[PDB]
Amino acid sequence: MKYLPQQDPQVFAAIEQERKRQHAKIELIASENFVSRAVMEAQGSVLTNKYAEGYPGRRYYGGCEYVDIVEELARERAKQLFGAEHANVQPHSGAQANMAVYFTVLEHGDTVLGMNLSHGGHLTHGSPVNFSGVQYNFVAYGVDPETHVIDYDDVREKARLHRPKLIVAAASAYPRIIDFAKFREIADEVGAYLMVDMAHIAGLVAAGLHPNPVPYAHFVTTTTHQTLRGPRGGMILCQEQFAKQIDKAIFPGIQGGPLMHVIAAKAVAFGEALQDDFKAYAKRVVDNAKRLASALQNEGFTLVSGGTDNHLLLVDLRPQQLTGKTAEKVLDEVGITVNKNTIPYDPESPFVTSGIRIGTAAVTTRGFGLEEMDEIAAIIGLVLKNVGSEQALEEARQRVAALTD
Amino acid sequence: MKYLPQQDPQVFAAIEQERKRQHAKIELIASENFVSRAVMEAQGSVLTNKYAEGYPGRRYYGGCEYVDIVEELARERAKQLFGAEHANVQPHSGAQANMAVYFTVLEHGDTVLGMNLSHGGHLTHGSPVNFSGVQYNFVAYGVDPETHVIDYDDVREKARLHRPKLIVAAASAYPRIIDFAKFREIADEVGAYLMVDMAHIAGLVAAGLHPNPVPYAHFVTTTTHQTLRGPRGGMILCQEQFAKQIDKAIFPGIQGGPLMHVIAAKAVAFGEALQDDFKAYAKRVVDNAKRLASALQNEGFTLVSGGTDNHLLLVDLRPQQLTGKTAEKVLDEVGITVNKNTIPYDPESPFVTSGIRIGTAAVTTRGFGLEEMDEIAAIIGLVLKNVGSEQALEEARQRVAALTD
Ligand SMILES: Cc1ncc(COP(=O)(O)O)c(CNCC(=O)O)c1O
Ligand SMILES: Cc1ncc(COP(=O)(O)O)c(CNCC(=O)O)c1O
Repeated sequence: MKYLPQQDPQVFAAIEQERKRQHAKIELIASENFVSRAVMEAQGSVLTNKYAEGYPGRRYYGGCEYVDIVEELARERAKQLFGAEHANVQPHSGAQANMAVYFTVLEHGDTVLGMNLSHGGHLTHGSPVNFSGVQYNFVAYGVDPETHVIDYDDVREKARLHRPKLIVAAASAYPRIIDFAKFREIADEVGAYLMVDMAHIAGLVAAGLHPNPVPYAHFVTTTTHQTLRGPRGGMILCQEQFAKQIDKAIFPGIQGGPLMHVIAAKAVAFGEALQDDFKAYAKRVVDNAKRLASALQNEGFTLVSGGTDNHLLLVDLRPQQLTGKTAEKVLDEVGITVNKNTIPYDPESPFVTSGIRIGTAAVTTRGFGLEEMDEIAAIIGLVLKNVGSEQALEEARQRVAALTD
Repeated sequence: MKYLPQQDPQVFAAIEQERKRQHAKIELIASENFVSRAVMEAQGSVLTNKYAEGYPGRRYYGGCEYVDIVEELARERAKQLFGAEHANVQPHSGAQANMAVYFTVLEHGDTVLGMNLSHGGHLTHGSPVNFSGVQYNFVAYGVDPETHVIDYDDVREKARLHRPKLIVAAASAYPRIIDFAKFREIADEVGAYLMVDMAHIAGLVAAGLHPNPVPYAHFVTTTTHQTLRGPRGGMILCQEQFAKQIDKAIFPGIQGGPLMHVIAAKAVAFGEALQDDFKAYAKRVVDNAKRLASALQNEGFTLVSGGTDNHLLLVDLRPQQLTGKTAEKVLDEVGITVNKNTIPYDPESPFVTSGIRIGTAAVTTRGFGLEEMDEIAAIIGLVLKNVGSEQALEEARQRVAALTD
C-alpha cells in the first residue's frame, strides 16, 4: 500500500494487524478462504467509480461500455464453469442472491421447504429472525438421527404434506454429498420449484468433485467467496426461462447500482477456477478434509455423519463432554479458528451447541497437505482432551506456530 | 497493478479502458464521484478475507479483533461527521440501507408517504417494480407546479389523509434544500416515523452546506459513494432508541456477512470528510453548481425550480423541443455524460423524459472551478441548440478534450 499508510495510519494499522493475523492463525472456519492478489487488485480498482444500474448493453447510465465487458466476462466465465443457461453476477452477497430468488418465485406468506437449521440449513433458509422466515412460511426436512444423512423420505413427506411453492436444497453445515436428482424428483411430484444454494460447495462443483445442481434446479444461488475462492459477494444461476425475471428481481427489484469493481473480481476468480490448477486445488481441499476427518477419528473424536464427502466436517463433542462454545474458545487460545455449530438433534441451544464446524479450503489455499492435516488433528486432540492443562495449551501454541511459520 | 495484468489480460484491459474513460469524459451524472487512492487501497485489501457476521465485540466468528477496530473507526467517524446517536456501516448499498429501515418499522402492506418519483423521489421510495412498492403501500407528495419546490401543504394533506406509518423525505433529483423541520412537524402531527434518505446530499450535510436531517429524523439512510465521496455502499444513522432494532434489521435480518474491506474504505472516506479540505471541496461543489446553473440560464436553458441550492440541477428541455433521451445521446457523442430524468409534471414517460439531470461533485473532485463551469455550459448550449450540426458537435468535442487534457 502507498497512500493509505500516510492518509489513515489508524485504518492502515488495523488492516496490517488483520493481514498478519491471517498468516499467524490456523483458519478452519469452513466458509473462509484467501483470495489471490489479482482478485484484490480488481476490487481495489476505479470501477468502484461507476454507476451501472441495469445490465450489459441495457444500462440506465451512459459510459458503461467497459464495465459491460467486465460483467460479460463474469457471466460467460460463470456459465462455462457451471454450465448454466444464465448467470446474474450482481448479487451483493449470498443473502441478496437468495433474497432475489425468493422475490422472484414467492408471494409474501408462501410456503417454502428447506433444510432444518439445526441440521445444516442456513440462516437465509427460514430463520424466524431472518427475512426468509419473516416473509415466508418455512417448513423443514431433517437428517436421519443416526447416519446424519438427509432423509429423502422426510423431504418427500414434508413436500407432499405442506405443498411448498419452492424447495430449497443445500446447506452451511452438511458434510455429505447432496442428491439434487432426488430433490428435483420430489419438487416435480408436488409441483414446486427447486432452488439449490451451493454457497459452501461451489468451488467443489466447479472442479467436478461435487455433483452439479445446475441440471436439476430451476435456480442455483451461491456466494462467490467460500470454496469458489472469489471476492465476497453472490451470484444466481438459472434456466433461460427465468432469466428476465431473475434479472428484474435483482434490479429494479432488490438492489440498486451493482458493485462493478467486485464484479470485476468475480470474473478474475472465475478465470482462476477455469484453470487446471484450481481443479488440483479443489481436489486437495476434499483430500485434506478426508485426511483431517480420519485423523480426528484416530484421536477419538466422533464426527457427524461419520466423516465427510466435501470440504467440511462437524465434530460431535458430546463424547468429550464439551460444548461447541467451550471448544471454540480454547482452540482460539492456541491460534486455531473454528466455529461452534449445532449438530443434528443437538440438546444444547444454537448459542452453546455440542459441536464445532471445520473446513479445509483456507489451509489448503495456503499450501497445507496431508501431513499438516495429521498435525492439526493431533493438536486439536491435545487441546480438547486436556482443556484444563496450561502445559498442553502452550505446547499446542508452539505446534501451531511451527505450522504457520 | 501488478498481478492482474499478468493473470487476467482481458479483465485488466477492460479496467484500464474504464480508467482512461473516466479521465477523458466530462462526468456530470449527479450521483457519481471519484474516490481517493487510499479508499481504493482499503477496498483492495485482505479484509475482503474475513467473515464477521454480527457487530464489533458481538461477532458470530472468532478472530474479528482487528476488523472490529476498522468497523468502530467507521461508526465513530460517522457519528462525529453527522452527530447521530448510532451508525450502522454494514449496508451493502443505499438500497439495503433503505430496505433495512423499512424492515425495522413496517409490516407488509403498511402505508408509506414519499416524494413523487417523477418529481424527484428515488426508485427505493415506492416504485411498483421495486421491493419498496411491492411490499408496502406507497403514497406520494409532490412539488408545486410552478416553483417546483416541495409543497409542504401537500405533504401534510397526504399524511393526514393516508395516515402513513412512515414518511420518507429526500430525493435523487431535487435541486433545492429540503426542510426536515417541516417534515418532522408533519410526522408528529400524524404519529408517523420520519426517515430521511440523504444519499445525494450526504457530503454537503457533512460540510455544513445543507441542513442536517439527523436532529429531525428517527432514521437517516445514505449511500457512502455520491457527494460523500466514499466507496460504493450504504449506511444508516438513527437515534439510540432504535439502535438495536436497526442492527438486527441489517443482521440477522436482511444481510449476512458484511464487506469488511468496504467498511474499511468507508472509515477512510469518513476520515477524509472530517478534514478541512473536504469542507472546502464541498463548498466548491455547491459554488460550481450555482455557477453552472447561472451559466446554463445565460445560454437560454430553463432549469427546474429556477436554479439550485445543492450539487445538482435539472434542465427542462421543453423550450428547446428536446427530450432528455435525445439530449443525453447527443451529449454522449461529444464526451459529456449526463442522465435523462423526468421533470415534475413531465408529459413524457420516464424512459423518454423532458429533462437531463446534472451534478458537479465529480468535476469538482477533478479540480474544475467556476471558469470550467462557464465553458461546460457554453459547450452544452452549442450542442443542444445545434443538434443536427456535425460541425457544432466536432467543435464541442475539441472543447471537451481541452477541458479534460
Ligand atoms: C448456504 C449459504 N447461503 C448463503 C450464505 C449467505 O452469504 P453472505 O455472503 O454471508 O450473505 C451463507 C453464508 N455462509 C457463511 C458460513 O457458513 O460461515 C451460506 O453458507
Ligand atoms: C436517495 C437515493 N437513495 C438510495 C439510492 C440507492 O443506492 P444504491 O447504492 O444504488 O443502492 C440512490 C441511488 N442514486 C443513484 C442516482 O441517483 O444516480 C439514491 O439517489
